[PDB]
Amino acid sequence: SPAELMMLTIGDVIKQLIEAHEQGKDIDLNKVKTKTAAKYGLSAQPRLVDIIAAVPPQYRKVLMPKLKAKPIRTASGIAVVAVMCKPHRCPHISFTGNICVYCPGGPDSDFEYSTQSYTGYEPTSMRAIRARYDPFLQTRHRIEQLKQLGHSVDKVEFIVMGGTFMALPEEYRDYFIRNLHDALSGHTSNNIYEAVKYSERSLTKCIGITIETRPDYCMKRHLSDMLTYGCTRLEIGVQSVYEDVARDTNRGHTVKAVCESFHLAKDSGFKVVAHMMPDLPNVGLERDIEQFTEFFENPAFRPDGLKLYPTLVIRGTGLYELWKSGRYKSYSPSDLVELVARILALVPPWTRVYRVQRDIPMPLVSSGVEHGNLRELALARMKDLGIQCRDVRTREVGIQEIHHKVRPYQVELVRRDYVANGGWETFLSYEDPDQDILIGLLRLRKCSEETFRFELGGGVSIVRELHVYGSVVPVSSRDPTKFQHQGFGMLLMEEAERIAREEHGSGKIAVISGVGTRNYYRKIGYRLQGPYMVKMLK
Amino acid sequence: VLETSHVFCCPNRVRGVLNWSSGPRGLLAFGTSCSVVLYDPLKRVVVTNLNGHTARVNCIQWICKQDGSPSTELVSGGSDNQVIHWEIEDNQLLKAVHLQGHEGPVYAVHAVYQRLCTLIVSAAADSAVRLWSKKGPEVMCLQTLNFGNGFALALCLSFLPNTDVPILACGNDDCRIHIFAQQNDQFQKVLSLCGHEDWIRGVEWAAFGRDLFLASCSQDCLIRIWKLYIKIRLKENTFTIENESVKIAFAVTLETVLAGHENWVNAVHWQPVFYKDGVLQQPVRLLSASMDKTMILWAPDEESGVWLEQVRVGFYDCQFNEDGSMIIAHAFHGALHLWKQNTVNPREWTPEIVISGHFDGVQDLVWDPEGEFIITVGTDQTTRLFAPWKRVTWHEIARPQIHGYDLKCLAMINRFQFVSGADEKVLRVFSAPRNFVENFCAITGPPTEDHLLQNTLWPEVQKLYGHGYEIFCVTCNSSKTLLASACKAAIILWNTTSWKQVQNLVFHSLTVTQMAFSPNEKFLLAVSRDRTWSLWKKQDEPVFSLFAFTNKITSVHSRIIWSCDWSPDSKYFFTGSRDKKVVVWGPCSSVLDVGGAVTAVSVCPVLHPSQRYVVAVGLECGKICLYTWKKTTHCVETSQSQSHTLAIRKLCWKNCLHFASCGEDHTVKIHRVNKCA
Ligand SMILES: CCNC(=O)CCNC(=O)[C@H](O)C(C)(C)COP(=O)(O)OP(=O)(O)OC[C@H]1O[C@@H](n2cnc3c(N)ncnc32)[C@H](O)[C@@H]1OP(=O)(O)O
Ligand SMILES: C[C@H]1O[C@@H](n2cnc3c(N)ncnc32)[C@H](O)[C@@H]1O
Ligand code: MET
Ligand code: SF4
Repeated sequence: SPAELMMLTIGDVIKQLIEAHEQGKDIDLNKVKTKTAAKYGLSAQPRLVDIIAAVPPQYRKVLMPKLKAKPIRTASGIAVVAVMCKPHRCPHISFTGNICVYCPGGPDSDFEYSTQSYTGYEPTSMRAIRARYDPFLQTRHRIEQLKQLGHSVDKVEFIVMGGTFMALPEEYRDYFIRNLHDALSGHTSNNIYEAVKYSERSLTKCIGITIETRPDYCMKRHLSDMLTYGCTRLEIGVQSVYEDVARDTNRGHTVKAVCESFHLAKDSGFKVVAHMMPDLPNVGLERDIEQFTEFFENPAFRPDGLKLYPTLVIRGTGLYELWKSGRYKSYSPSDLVELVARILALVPPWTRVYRVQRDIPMPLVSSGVEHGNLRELALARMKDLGIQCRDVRTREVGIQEIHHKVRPYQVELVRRDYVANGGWETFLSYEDPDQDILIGLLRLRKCSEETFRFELGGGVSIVRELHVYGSVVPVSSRDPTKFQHQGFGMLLMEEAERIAREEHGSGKIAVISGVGTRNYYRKIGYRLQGPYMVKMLK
Repeated sequence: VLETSHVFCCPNRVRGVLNWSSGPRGLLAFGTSCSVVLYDPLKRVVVTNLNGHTARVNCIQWICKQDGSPSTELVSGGSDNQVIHWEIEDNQLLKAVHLQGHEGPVYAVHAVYQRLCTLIVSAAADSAVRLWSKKGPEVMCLQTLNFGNGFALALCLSFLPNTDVPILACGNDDCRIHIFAQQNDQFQKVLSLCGHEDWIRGVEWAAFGRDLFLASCSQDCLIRIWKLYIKIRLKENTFTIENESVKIAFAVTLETVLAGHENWVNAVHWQPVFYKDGVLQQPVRLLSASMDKTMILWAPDEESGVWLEQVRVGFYDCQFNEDGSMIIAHAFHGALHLWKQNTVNPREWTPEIVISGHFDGVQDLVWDPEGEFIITVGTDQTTRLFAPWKRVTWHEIARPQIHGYDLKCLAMINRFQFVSGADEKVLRVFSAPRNFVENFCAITGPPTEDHLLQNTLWPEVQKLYGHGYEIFCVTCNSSKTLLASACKAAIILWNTTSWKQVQNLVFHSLTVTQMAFSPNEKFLLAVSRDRTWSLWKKQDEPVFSLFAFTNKITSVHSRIIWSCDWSPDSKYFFTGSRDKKVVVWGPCSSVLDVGGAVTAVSVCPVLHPSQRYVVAVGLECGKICLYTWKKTTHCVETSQSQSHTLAIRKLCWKNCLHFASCGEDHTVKIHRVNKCA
């Protein structure tokens, strides 16, 4: 059998490389791959997955630095895990049989198993289908699969899929959340609070969750509810900056409610990511440019997280027939490239882009662009125009090194501030300006005069979030060279505290945190109060 | 005059919910929703149940019998800060003691038969532990202790060698062990073990001669073994303890470090000692269990300083037999695996039959017309069929389908055909595949755990639509001609062969609750959630003009109806509702109140020549009382042993005594009564 022959080649490679390691000899993996394949009469190269699949642990301890696959999965600095909710119905349908004019198949839209705004062919979708949407099974399977690639899971985070979450029966969501927390804790519980207390002392060190929603479920009741879950960031879906479009799109709400939702959430202390929807009906190209410029020029919005999704006519929706009637037309691909290139030149430095384009399978869209890759095309176009972008994701150390191999040389501090939703926002960072490469960031502001949480009443400044990018470093490990444990955060904390004490003129500092991360602040003398970590300022 | 016949269930999911009595013919004990179950492996029959604790039972614990005889005492710790002792006798209970003081759920228990003032230690979820003296009826909490934070997870008691001095080792979540000695009548923190770095997932003593070895199934994916003894070489940790003015010195140090698993190690069990015809050997067989479906029975050798592993055949625990020939474990969920060693080869093992259940909760069931097999459906998104087995003991034989969404409706069609209702707007129709039919007819003229799910699938023949929302009820007529179904505000009726609409009724305002085909196929009763009922009369596909109905006032019940049933000759119908009201119908009887919320009601298929109609009523608190009302009365009710702990769901009867008890405790109990009674 050939299979045992490849196995023998694998063992040969293993012994050669461990021998090289013992004396510290350096060898090209591909070279020995080729030589072993030739000397054993192999017609095809060996897969690296199987190469990792046989190392003994007393060597996996140190061989991973030369064995990890697709390092970009940790090139940010934090592991990411996605989970799927049970399919259900959106609330608005209470009026008529309208989900959204552009939304894909929902619970009952000619799909055996699917979800609202999801065809059902995403790898996450098949994972959920096999898992029968069970949280625990799918999360264990996914984390195991990720660890197969020899990646540290010291710090992890959770993102939840699904159409709508706030609009679900409470007992179900509590069951779901406690199952998630028990997945990392390994301790069977009975309520949310028990799972919280147990996960406090776990070692997986969860650092937060983010959920999608819509402005209807944005009153302070739901915010307090989410405070009990440790959620950090939120998704809304804006789709426009013009009220008329909403009723044109049958969205079923007002942009105003979105604006007050933004203001209230920012006052509370969460983070928010918006969704932008270019090339819409009754929208000219100049309309798109103007509205996108407005999206940052207005102090009303000035959001933090940005996501973009170009229009995609798909069978089943009303827009399918509208285009089919030859009345809704898209742009040429060059037009889209120019649009994106212009947009990227406009992003303020603090904002971070997370994704571009949808992940829908190709042979389904009546106007789907050929290119699965668009950011690269935009990059080519903006090289052609000789104008650069300043997105966070494009100036962190991880991506910049993995795509250009540039080493920071002189890192310094930088401070900026602006106004948004009435807030006195403030942004701090360490970064190297000459290469414009960034390492660490912090977002801190003064709380608004009107608030929902009385714990913030008077002399209180909230620090929304703090983060240093890079790659995962185990909490016990100190220096694999790199930049994740040099004490950088300490300086930012002390300086932010000093600013709040003097410039803010407050009297007590509060902060949101992940369930595990609380212990970190304990090292600085921060004590708990409700769901908020806090320190007295006098 | 009611006697239990068969019970089907599964243990809970949390760790440490199974145990064996250490005496010969060791009985098997495991927890459930709120009760406890005693079961034997000899004839593979549940011994009995204990309907005690009122929460998710967390951890059970047998009692040590130093003489080497079957145990008769038990310790249970449940989910609401309640720990119960149990005095077993002749397969029954004498009395139970309900210790109080804990706040959070209790998950660590250990009791020692002192050498009676038995000793109890129990750590609850409130970062605290308590110590209790039990001398006969006298019970008290000897001591209470707590930590700064975190929790303890590992608890096991011990005596100092060659004396009665008691000593405890506790494993908290702080990656180290703590020890306590009861000198001066009080347990004193003596030492700590700074071993591996993870949560402690279990500790086990083993008295080997003069010395005492220790096992630690750690979460750190490692195993470390120390040993206590009496007082170039390393630095061992020793101390002196007071004992009748004698400072006896004891020394402990590491013995070995074993590592053969990948995921977390959950449970370890020493080989229990037993008699070689009065010969008390001290074996060193050890058992291990981990997450990654791996059994390793470690063992040393004549010179094996590092213990030698053995057959790795193979989910939080694996229990071990007295002699060691048997061995058992539970799956991650639902079923469980049972292996036995074979004499021919020391490396030989064979799986063995074990009972199971829906392990979450059952919502519907059915009686086959022939009377040899019953089909049930639960919230586990499964379906199961049960039939008696010969050699008589009933056993689950098939799992016809597994469904993505939950299933909550069921109806019968023909000899192998049925229809189920789920969380969708669809109706599915199943018929038995041939292979299953021949395999069944062979048995009637022993499926294993894993072969079942591989080869118990069924085909689908139909797919029905029409309801604007998820289905909520389903039923079929006796003559097998039409069926009734309703979602959460219309009625849709389907022909059998055509599978198409026959007539649609939109009469009620709120959600439908239950249907009832008239036994003589002359009417169709409908009870809904709007405190009203409807009756529709078939004409000479005859239409179903409303023969009679009720308004908001003519209705007798003041709250939501739940159940309805006809008369054997369709003379009268009977309704039960949450307002604990019982009525007979026009109405011809007084309110037959019972003081408990009505969840289910059913009638005898045949009537006595005395015309004394009898009725079975399933209440909301697990109690099952029965009454009788001839045209113008309590007869017998269920025992404490024969009572559920949750609301009843359906009470169907045998037809050609016996009936069905489909509780919410994910248990299927069958009860027989005297034919004459
Ligand atoms: C709030 C939820 N979001 C996140 O947590 C984002 C991910 N967080 C991180 O990657 C890191 O915590 C940071 C972004 C703060 C970078 O770490 P930073 O360089 O600032 O830490 P410092 O160098 O200033 O201090 C080092 C100490 O932090 C400790 N530490 C690292 N991670 C954690 C953690 N989750 N919880 C508690 N302590 C931690 C280290 O053990 C180290 O202690 P040591 O004295 O034994 O070395
Ligand atoms: C997730 C974000 O993408 C939008 N969205 C969801 N599905 C589609 C689609 N087929 N086409 C365009 N936008 C879509 C949502 O309305 C939300 O704004
Ligand atoms: C997945 S669509 C975006 C989130 C949410 N369904 C909304 O429209 O508000
Ligand atoms: S609210 Fe969002 S998920 Fe729901 S139908 Fe509209 S676009 Fe789709």
